[PDB]
Amino acid sequence: AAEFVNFCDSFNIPLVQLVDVPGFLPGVQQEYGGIIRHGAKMLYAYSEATVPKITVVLRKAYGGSYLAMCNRDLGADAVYAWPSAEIAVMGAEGAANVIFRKEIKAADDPDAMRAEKIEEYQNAFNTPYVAAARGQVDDVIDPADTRRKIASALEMYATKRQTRPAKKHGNFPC
Amino acid sequence: LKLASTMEGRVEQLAEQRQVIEAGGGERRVEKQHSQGKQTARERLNNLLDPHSFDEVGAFRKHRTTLFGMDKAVVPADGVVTGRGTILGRPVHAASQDFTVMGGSAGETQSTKVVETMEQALLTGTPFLFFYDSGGARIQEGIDSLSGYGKMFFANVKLSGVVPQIAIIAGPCAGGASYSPALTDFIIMTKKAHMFITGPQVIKSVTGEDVTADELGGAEAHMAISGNIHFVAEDDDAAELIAKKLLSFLPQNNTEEASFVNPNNDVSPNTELRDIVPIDGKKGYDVRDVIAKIVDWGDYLEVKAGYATNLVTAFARVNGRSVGIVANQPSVMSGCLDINASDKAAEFVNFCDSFNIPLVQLVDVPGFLPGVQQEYGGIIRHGAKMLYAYSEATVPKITVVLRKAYGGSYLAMCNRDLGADAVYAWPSAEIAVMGAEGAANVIFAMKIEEYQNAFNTPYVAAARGQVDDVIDPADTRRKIASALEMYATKRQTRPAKKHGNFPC
Amino acid sequence: LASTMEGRVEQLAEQRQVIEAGGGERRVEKQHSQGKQTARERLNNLLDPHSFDEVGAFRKHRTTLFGMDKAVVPADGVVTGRGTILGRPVHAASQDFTVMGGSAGETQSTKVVETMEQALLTGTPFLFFYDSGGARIQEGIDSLSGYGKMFFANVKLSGVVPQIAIIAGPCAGGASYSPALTDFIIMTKKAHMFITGPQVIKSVTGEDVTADELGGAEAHMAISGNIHFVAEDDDAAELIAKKLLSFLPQNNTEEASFVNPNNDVSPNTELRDIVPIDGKKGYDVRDVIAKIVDWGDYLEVKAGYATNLVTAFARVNGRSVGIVANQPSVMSGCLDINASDKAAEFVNFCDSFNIPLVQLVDVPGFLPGVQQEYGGIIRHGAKMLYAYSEATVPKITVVLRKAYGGSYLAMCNRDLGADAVYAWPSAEIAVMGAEGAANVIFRKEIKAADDPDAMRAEKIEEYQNAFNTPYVAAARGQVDDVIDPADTRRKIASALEMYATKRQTRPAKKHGNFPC
Amino acid sequence: GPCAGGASYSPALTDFIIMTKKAHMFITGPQVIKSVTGEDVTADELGGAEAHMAISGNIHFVAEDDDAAELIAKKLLSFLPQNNTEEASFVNPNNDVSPNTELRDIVPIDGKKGYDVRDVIAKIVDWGDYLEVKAGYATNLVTAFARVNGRSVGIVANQPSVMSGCLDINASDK
Repeated sequence: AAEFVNFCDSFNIPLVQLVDVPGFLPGVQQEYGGIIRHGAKMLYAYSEATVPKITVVLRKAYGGSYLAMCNRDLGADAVYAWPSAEIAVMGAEGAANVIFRKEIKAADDPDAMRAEKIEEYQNAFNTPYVAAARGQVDDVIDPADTRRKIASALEMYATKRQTRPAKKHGNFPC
Repeated sequence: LKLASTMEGRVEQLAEQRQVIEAGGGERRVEKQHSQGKQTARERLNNLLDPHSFDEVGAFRKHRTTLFGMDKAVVPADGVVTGRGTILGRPVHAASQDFTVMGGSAGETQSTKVVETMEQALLTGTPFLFFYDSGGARIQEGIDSLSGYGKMFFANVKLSGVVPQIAIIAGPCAGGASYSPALTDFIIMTKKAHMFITGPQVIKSVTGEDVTADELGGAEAHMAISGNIHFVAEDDDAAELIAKKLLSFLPQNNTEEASFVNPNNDVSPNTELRDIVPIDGKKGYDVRDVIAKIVDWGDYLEVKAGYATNLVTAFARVNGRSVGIVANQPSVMSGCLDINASDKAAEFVNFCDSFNIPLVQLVDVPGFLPGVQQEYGGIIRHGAKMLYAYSEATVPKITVVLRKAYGGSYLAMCNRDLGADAVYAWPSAEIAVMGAEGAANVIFAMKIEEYQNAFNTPYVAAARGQVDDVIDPADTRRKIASALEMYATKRQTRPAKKHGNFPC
Repeated sequence: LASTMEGRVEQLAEQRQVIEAGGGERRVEKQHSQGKQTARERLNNLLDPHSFDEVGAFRKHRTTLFGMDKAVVPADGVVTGRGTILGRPVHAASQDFTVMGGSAGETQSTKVVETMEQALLTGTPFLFFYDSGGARIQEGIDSLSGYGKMFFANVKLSGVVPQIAIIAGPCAGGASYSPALTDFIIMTKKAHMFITGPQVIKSVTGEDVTADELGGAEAHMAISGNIHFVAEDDDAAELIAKKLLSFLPQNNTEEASFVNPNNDVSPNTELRDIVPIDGKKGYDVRDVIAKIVDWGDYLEVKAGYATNLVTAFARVNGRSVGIVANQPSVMSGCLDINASDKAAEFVNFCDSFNIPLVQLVDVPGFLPGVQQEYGGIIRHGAKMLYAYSEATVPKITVVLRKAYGGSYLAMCNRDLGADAVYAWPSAEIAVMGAEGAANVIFRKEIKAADDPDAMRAEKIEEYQNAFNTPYVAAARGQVDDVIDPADTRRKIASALEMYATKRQTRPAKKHGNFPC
Repeated sequence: GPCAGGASYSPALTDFIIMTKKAHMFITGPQVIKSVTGEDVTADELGGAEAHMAISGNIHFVAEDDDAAELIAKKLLSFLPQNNTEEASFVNPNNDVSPNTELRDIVPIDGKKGYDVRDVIAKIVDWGDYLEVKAGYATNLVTAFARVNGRSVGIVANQPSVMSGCLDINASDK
């Protein structure tokens, strides 16, 4: 991803992201292989890129892997969420289990409470509407309009002129 | 909070409130932090910065989140202490994550305080240092915590190559939070810290592997295996010392060359250098002994000392000037360059170039590490990083060929074609497109010697202009010193571009 | 939510329709009953059909105190996005008065700033319809910070992309500073604007004033000098916005696209008769303007403010030009504090956006008056000299008649950088009127003359002929040529054509010190 | 001395006008004004230094005479750089930034009570030294040059003791 992003940026080619990522691949070898410095390349490439960057979240958009797919914080000029978009810092189930660990354990009926808290977390953070509420996405869109949304964003950002701090070059992760 | 009734009373109330904020998560949690051999967030800043230089921003800054108990949670400084101070009189900006406050979780506002501090560093052209100590995202804040990380990552990249960024991992650094340190220039990790993208729980649940936090991402793991960090520190005290030593070699920002420090202007011959490199190619040595006799006071700060030890990268000084030394380590894997060493060198070269630090190469490389996994691991694209970094670099590049300099690995060590400004060959230098045998073997009882003398002697390299001179090893320091003096005014023009295509 | 994508898509349409309904049926009917369009109708009418691409319809405030935690505030009261106007990409914002009175929510201001930043980033104009009862008190300092961010953004965009403010409802308190920081304010007769309202003013000063008298469109136009166009209603404001925009480039890197050029520059002998030879007689300088600009078309700026000076956008051979002309039919064409501001602002704006400046000069001096001195005519008139001196666009000056002292310099003569200066045969460039001059320099001679009256007339005529004819101005090089009024359009057109490739630079500086 | 008519515009275009009490300035003089408007005003009431300072807002310093004007010019110049490429040279730096508890008492807790903001300024600037600009115009706002650790700084401060510290048209220009 990083090499492609860097190249496109070098030659003024806009970048369009289609996101459906559940996170980074769990594995001792991913960690020992330096996923930290390798994954950082995507964050660096997108953060450094100044060509128009358009992102469409199709479905899953979890943690750092969603940031790596260039969200607004990484400079995406336009971000759209399909109704199935699930941008989240963590799944509702896992989040509810931790947040309400105590409440659930001590509850007379854990199952009812847990499911209760999960749906609560789910609706509080992980729907397209919350991502839109926070401005993380420009709009929640009908999947059928995706081409138009991207096309319109590309047309408006065809005149994008973005400044970067002066430097010989940043320090691209190795 | 209701304001007091008198100004003196409000001043007392202010001091009381500030003491509360400064208490972080409380005596118990602070004692817990201490019992773990860790300093608190504020102690770290106090030990890192010059006495009383810490000017804090946002002590009273508070999260704005309200869901899932945040509305009633008291979270001092939102878990991060940020501000400006000086290190040896040099202005710097810093952040120090407070694990005692909600486990140092990345609150939205917390990340915002950090980004703001970073923007300040960028705005004023000063270094930025960050002590990381966090249990991860603040799940209670959902996507707000997530967005905070994004803003921080973008900021790390914005400051990249503009002002030095040093990360100090002194506790947990769980999850994507780790990408921030990855985006800074140097990570100093203590033996009490751990870092990873996916933790043991998820790794166990998903892959069935049950490993500990330390085995997965302890300091030793990141240094030797992962290649993620640049220094391992015994504890916070040592990390702070390293941070200061490291910073001493760096300029405040990319518009300056680092200030000279305790220059040793003596460049007289040192015959000791003639004896470190064995005339017998089969015998190795510690290239750092060569470095030690070349640099001022024999002082150097080795970067990534425990990673890809077949290649040494270290900051040192010549006549007080910071320089970056890249040297093949013949005592490890025969000094062969490999995937990991290529990354180690490239990152160092790129960084030095970004901050106007001249690069000094000590060459003794037989070639790249032969191996199927090296090819399958992409030695082609990884090794290309060295060629790219050096070819792209415009700082003075001084290369001394100590012994072996074979094929592509020699080019990767920055010869004149890659822009080295001065290249010197020791009497033991063996610059070859290929070794005497194998070359004659391929070209042709009967020829190896004929080939060896016709191409691989220091004098042939000199005859072709590939080295400027063949030198008495004892004069290495003076030749490097003189070259650095002359090229201190080097102004090399490069084609305009947003950036080149650095190999991944 | 729904189980199928189709279901979720219908759910999305339903929720969007709810957001678009704003404050609801009754509040919308109330808005309409007040002769006002809704926030969404305004964008739908300003922008090319269906071109509006909305950002943040689902954006929500994050504030929770004092009811905000439960309040449903659609789009946080501002509709923002991009669209096109005659195919030109533009960014726009439209405050929704039906949503919490269009109060300036923190998130609302952020949405506006974000849109402004997009306009800056893409180099497109930014238009904003204001309709707000004020700060969102429930959000306290968060609403306050929102305003600061907006003001900083208006300044950031200033001189980079044109900013057009359309006040189409209330715009109370400090909120008014945003429009003040844009380039042009078009205010409808339904709107009101002021820093301090009638209530506070009464409580504090005892002064009795209605909202309409204090901050209605007419008061701002004619008295305060705060706005550029008065619109009958939203439909008219929308037409004005488009008309104004048609003269402007997308940003400061371009010159405005030519529109419907009339390339004919035939003489028009009627021009010889508009300006009376009799200096004590006036005329409407717009009659001169009408005969020299393409199709007689011009859009006067601040038409109802300081009418002693006319500033208007027009075209010559299709090219946008800014015309600055003294109005002899008003206050004898004297410049004064207000006209100085009116002129300087227009000159400064045209310069920022590469619009040539054409001056039609007939000025006898500055308005005499103790309040003109006390009001600081020195520092205000200096604004014209500064704006013209700093300006680098082509500056073409035609001296129709009087051009006295500093007022003439303020109308951009050659010394202030005019690239071409033409004098009609009636031009009277003088450091001082002949009568005043002769009475001063020949005071002793006239007084000691046998016939002081004949002597004065003789000296006045001598001074007049020695310095104040267009031939002496031409003799000294102050004008390029003395021209037949009938050829004015061609002369101006030709000068604009030759100076179309003018490249002029200024000394490096953050900025000069523009007079306050 | 006199500075009659359009000549006044040159001083208006400079940065600071120091006007002696022996000088007069105006675009139109009392004569012409009397003729055209019938208004009665003396040269001194119309364009003397105090009128320009307090009414018109045209000048920055009122000087008793030439010796005083010369001292003010030197004092003013001492805070300024030679040109826009430099920061003014430091002058007699006072590096003591020890706390001064008196500052806790200058501003009344009672919002209805005013004070002279310059008492606050005097305690925070080097040696209590400051050169007030337009000292007699829009006194509801103070603008003064001073130094902190020898560095020239411009201080803008509301003056609660004048019109409750409200900003107004004139103070905004000032």
